[PDB]
Amino acid sequence: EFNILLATDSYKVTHYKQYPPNTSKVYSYFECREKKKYEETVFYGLQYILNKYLKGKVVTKEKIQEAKDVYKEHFQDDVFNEKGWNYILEKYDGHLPIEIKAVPEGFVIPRGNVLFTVENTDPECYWLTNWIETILVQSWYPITVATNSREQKKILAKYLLETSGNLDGLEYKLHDFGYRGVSSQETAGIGASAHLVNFKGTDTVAGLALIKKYYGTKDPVPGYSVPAAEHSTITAWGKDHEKDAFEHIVTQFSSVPVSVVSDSYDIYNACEKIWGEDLRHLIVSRSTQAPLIIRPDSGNPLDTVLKVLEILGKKFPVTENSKGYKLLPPYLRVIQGDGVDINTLQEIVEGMKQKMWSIENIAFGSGGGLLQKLTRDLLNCSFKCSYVVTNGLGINVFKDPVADPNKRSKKGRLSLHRTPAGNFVTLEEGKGDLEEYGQDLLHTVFKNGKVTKSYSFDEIRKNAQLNIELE
Amino acid sequence: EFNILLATDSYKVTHYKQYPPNTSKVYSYFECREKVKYEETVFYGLQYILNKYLKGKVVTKEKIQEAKDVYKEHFQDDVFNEKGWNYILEKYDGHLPIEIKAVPEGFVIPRGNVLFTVENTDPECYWLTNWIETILVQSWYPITVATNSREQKKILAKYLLETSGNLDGLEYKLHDFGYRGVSSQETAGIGASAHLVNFKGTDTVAGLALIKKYYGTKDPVPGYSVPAAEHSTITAWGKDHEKDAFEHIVTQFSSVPVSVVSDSYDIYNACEKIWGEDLRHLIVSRSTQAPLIIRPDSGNPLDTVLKVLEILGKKFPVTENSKGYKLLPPYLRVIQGDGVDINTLQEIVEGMKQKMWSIENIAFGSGGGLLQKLTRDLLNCSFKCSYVVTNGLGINVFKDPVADPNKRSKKGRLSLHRTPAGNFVTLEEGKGDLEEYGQDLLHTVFKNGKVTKSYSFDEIRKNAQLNIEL
Ligand SMILES: O=C(NCc1ccc(S(=O)(=O)c2cc(F)cc(F)c2)cc1)c1ccn2ccnc2c1
Ligand SMILES: O=C(NCc1ccc(S(=O)(=O)c2cc(F)cc(F)c2)cc1)c1ccn2ccnc2c1
Repeated sequence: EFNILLATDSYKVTHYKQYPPNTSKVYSYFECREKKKYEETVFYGLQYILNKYLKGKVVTKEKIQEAKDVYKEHFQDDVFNEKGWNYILEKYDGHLPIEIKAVPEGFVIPRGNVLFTVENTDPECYWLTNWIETILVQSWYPITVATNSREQKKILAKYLLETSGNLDGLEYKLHDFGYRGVSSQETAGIGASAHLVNFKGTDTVAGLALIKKYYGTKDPVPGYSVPAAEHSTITAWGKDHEKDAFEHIVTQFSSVPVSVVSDSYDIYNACEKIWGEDLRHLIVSRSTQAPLIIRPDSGNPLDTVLKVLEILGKKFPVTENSKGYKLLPPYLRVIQGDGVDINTLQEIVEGMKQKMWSIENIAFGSGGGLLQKLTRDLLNCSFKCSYVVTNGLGINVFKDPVADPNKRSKKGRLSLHRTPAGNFVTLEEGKGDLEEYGQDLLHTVFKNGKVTKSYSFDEIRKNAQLNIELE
Repeated sequence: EFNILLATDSYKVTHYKQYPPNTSKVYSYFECREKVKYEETVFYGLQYILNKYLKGKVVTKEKIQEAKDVYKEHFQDDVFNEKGWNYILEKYDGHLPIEIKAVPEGFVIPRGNVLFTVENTDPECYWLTNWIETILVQSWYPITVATNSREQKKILAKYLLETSGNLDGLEYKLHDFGYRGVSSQETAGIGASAHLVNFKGTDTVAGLALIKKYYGTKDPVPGYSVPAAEHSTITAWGKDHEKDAFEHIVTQFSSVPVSVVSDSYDIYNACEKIWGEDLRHLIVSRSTQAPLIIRPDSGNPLDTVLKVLEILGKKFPVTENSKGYKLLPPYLRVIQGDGVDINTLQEIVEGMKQKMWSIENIAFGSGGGLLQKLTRDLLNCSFKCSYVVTNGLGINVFKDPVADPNKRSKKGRLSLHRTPAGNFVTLEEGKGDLEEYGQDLLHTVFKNGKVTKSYSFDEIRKNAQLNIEL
C-alpha cells in the first residue's frame, strides 16, 4: 500500500526541527517560473494527485511504525517526527490539516503566476506544508505534457489553416505513440491523459482509465485509435512476402481506417511498386471513412515525407485544393511517427508548405518526444515558501540568490487576478485583500482531507482550447 | 487494479489478425542497439516487471470483460480477441504461457547484444509474445538510469583516485535528488533503485521499498541520507536572520552530518562572513564523523564551486594530501546539488583538478539529470521479432530499413556466448546450437506464469561493479 510518510524527499523528515520556534503557519505556492519559448502553461494534473495520494485517512498506526523503522535505518538515527504524525492521527483521524487553493484545471496561464498555494490549517502542523512538496511538485509533468502538446497543436493549427482553409481533423493530427517510451506504467497513464487535453488520438490505453476514474467524460472514452500493423506483423511473412503481408492486412481491415508501416525493407519500393502498382487496386477502391494510412518509419523525417508524397503523388490522382495546395485522394493518407518532437514537427509542416503539400495529407505520431523527453526545468515548475507566521506575526519570505535573479521567489500571501485588459496578474504581500483587482481566481480544491472542488475532463478541454479554435 | 489486457499499445489488439495463417510460434528479443559514449549497459529492472505485472493469475473474467468494453469504444468497433484471452483463462488459469530468457541482472553487456528473449509456449498464444512488448520495453528506463549512473561513477572514480590515491567514499559521491523531478511515484521508485545499483546515497524513499519487496538486501536498507536544510527552513527566519537559522540548524544536528544550503541571498557572503567568521567556532568544534556540508544551489556550477572552495580555503585550515591536492578540514565539506548531469559533472571535477582541489572535498546531488533527462533512443533499447514458425516451419525474420542501417534487426533464434578472449557475442540464426561458442549465457527467468530465477540486490551490486573496484 502507498504510505504518505514515505512519499517525500528524505531530508524533509528533519525539517520540523529547523523552522523558527513559535512558528504556527507555513504558506507555500507553486509556479511555472519565468525565464530571462513556452510563454503560457496549461494547469492540469493536480486533481489526480489529490484523490490518489492526499485525500482521506492517509495516516495509520501501522504507517507511522513502518516509517519509523525505515527512517531509523535510513538515517542511522531517530530523527523521525512521531509526535507530529500521531497528532494528526488522533486529532483528525489521519486526515491532512492542509488547505490547497488552485486555479481551475485546464486554465491557460502565462509564466510567473501562482498556480496553487498550500498552507496548514492547524498550528501544530506547520511542518506539513513542505512535507508534501515532493508529491505536489510532480504535477509539473502533466502540466508540461499538456503545455508542450498544446504548443504543437498551435503549429498544426497554423499550417492546417493556411494550406487547407480550415481546422478539420486538427484534434487527430498528433497521435500518442509513447506508451513504451516512458519510464513507468503510472507515468504512461498520466502523460497520456495530459495529451488528451488537446488531442483525441492515443494508443496509450493507460490514460483512458485514469480519466474515467479521476475526471470523467460524457463520452464513453476520451481517446481513440485505429487498426494498424507493426514491423513484426509484416516481417513474420518473410522478406519475399511483403506484398502478401500488405494485401492480407488491408483486406482484414477493408472497412475501417488502417495504417501500415512500409519501411521494413524499402519504404520507396513499397510506395511505388507495391502500394503504387501491385496492390493499387485494393487502395483506390477504399472508402473515405476507411483510408489506407502509409507509415514511413526511418530516415530524415522531412526528407522521407517529401519523397513518399512525391512518389504517391505520381502514382495516385492528386487534386489541388482551393488554397492551391496538393491533396492526396481521400482513401490515402500518411503518418509520420518516427523522431517527432515539437522541433521537427515545425520543420516538416514548414517543409511540406514549401513543396505545396497541404497538411491535410499528414498525421503525426510522437513517442518519447511527446511523453518522455520533458523535464521540470523546461517550464521551471517550482514550489517555494512565501509566507510564515512566527510569534503571531506574519512575515513575507523569499529566496533571492545573488548569482541567479531568475530563481528569485514571490513574497507573502499570493492571489491570482484578471487585469483590466483581461490578462493575468499575481498579487504579492497579500495585496489581493485591497480588492482593487477583483476576485481571486484560486479556489479551495482541498481542505482538511477532503477534495472540495472537482472538474470533469470536459471542462478541462474547454478551458485549454486555442484562440484559433474559439474563433 | 492493474489489468494486463489494458497495458499495451492500442494497435497491438488488432495484430492477431495480421500474422500469417497457421503461426504457432513468435520469438522476440530485446537489445540496446549499436550505433563513443555508452559502449556498455547495465541489465537491471526486468525482475521488477515480472513480479509486479506478469506473474500468477493475470487474467480474470472481469478483466476480459472490462477490456472488451473499453476497446469497443476505443476503436468504435469490436476487434478485441476475447477468445484468445479466454483460452488462457481456461487452459492455464490466467497464467501466461510465455517463456522469457535473460542475462543475469547487474551484468554489464556491450551494445548490440541480446539482453532477453520472449516466446510463446503454446501454439494457441502466438500473438501473446508481442502483446507484452510494451510492458517489457519499459525496462529501458531502469537499464538507462543504471547505465548513466555507472558512467558517472567511472568519472568520479577516475578523478577521486587521481587526486586522493584511493576510492574511499566513492559510493556516496553521487546522491539522488530526483524525487520531485520525475514524472510519477512509480518512476521515482524504479529510477532510485536503479541508482542504488551503483551508489548508496538517496533521498528518494520510494526506491527502498521497491528493493526490499522485489530484490532484497542483507542490510536493512540499501540507501542512506543525512539531515539537511532546504530554502524554506532558512528563509522562514526572515532575510535578516540567516545567521540565526544556520546556528539553530547546526546545533540541532551537532553530532550528526548536516547539509546547509547557503545561497538563499548571497552564497559568497554566507561562506565568508557567516560560516567563516560569525559561526566559525561552531564549525571547527565538529566531529569528523559529523561534518558540516555547505551547499550552493545557483550560478554556474563550476565557477560557483571553485569560488566557494577558494573562500573556505582562506577561512579554514586547508591541508595538502599525499597527491599534492588541497583538502578541507575533515569537519567541512561541499555538495553541488544543482545543474548536475553527466556532462557538467565531468566539467566540474576536471576543473577542480586543474585548480589543485581534491575530489574528497566534494560530493554531487542530481535530480532530473539523474532520473528524468533520459529517453529510449539514448541506448537505443528495442524489442523486435526475429523468429516465427508458420506451418511447422521456422523462419528467420528481421527488419532492414534502406534509409537506416542502424535500425537493422537480428535474424532467427538468438543466444549469448563468451568469446575465447572472454568477451560477449550474440549468435544468430540458431548458430548457438552448433556448440562452437560453448553454453548460452541467458537463463530462463519466466515460464508459464512463474518467476523461475531471481537475483538479490546484493548480487546485482556485485555484477555491476567497476573494473577498478574489482
Ligand atoms: O501506428 C501506430 N498506431 C496506429 C495508428 C494508426 C493511425 C493513426 S492516425 O493518427 O493516422 C489516425 C488516428 C485516428 F484516431 C483516426 C484516424 F483515422 C487516423 C494513429 C495511430 C503506432 C502506435 C504506437 N507506436 C509506437 C511506436 N510505433 C508506433 C506506431
Ligand atoms: O540536500 C538534499 N538532501 C540532503 C543531503 C545532503 C547531503 C548529502 S551528501 O551527499 O553530502 C552525504 C550523503 C551521505 F549518505 C552521507 C554524508 F555524510 C553526506 C546527501 C543528501 C536534497 C534532497 C533532495 N533535493 C531535491 C532538490 N534539492 C534537493 C536537496
